Amino acid sequence: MVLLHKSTHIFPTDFASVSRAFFNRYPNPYSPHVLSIDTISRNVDQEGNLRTTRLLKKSGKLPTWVKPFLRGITETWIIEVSVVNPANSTMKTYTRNLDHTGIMKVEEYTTYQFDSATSSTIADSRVKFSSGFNMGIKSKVEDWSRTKFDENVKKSRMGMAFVIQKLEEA
Amino acid sequence: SASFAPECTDLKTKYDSCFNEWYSEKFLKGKSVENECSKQWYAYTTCVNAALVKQGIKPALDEAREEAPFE
Repeated sequence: MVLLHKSTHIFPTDFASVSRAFFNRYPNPYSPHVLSIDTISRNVDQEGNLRTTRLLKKSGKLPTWVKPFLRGITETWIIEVSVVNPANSTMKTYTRNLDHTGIMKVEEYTTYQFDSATSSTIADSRVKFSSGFNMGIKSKVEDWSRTKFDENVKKSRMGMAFVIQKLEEA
Repeated sequence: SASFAPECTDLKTKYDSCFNEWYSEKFLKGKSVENECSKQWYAYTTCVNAALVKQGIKPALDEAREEAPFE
């Protein structure tokens, strides 16, 4: 079983503000379940780009019906990979859960892109929910996925909004 | 902002601070590519990897680190 969702947001801000905010996303009031975040590797590659790999721990609560079948999981590790191209004002981000992969795998691609004409930063997101080990009828899995996608669209966009405002407020 | 291993948190902050200044003033202005934050990074990353060795998540991470999703 596979589900894909696409969203798009326009930050009316410059690439520097938006990217610096991405790296400084946490903590923020829209992401209380995020317990930690650590930078695993970071370096400049041969084309001038900044490659970052970060590691997040996030708490969660499964929906109740699933609970007997599972398997007592609260927390999840998430890997975050990113490339910053300063000559194009382009940032590419990819996240995914590191664990509970066999149950449910949730990948996200977000592209931040500065559009000089509109003086704004376009962020396009694609989120991929993959699940073999179906366990339960998909519709609840599909609904669970719709609910989580919609919740993280608002959470990430409000969280980024917030962080950008407060970083400029200095 | 906390590290998964609390005893690393303070080494993280000082790394982050430094990088925050390097990123905004040097990197995006196209001035610098140099890792001006050498020792903050080294201290931090040392602490964090020592913390990681005791962690079950670490082989998943080591395998994940060798994927290049923007392929």
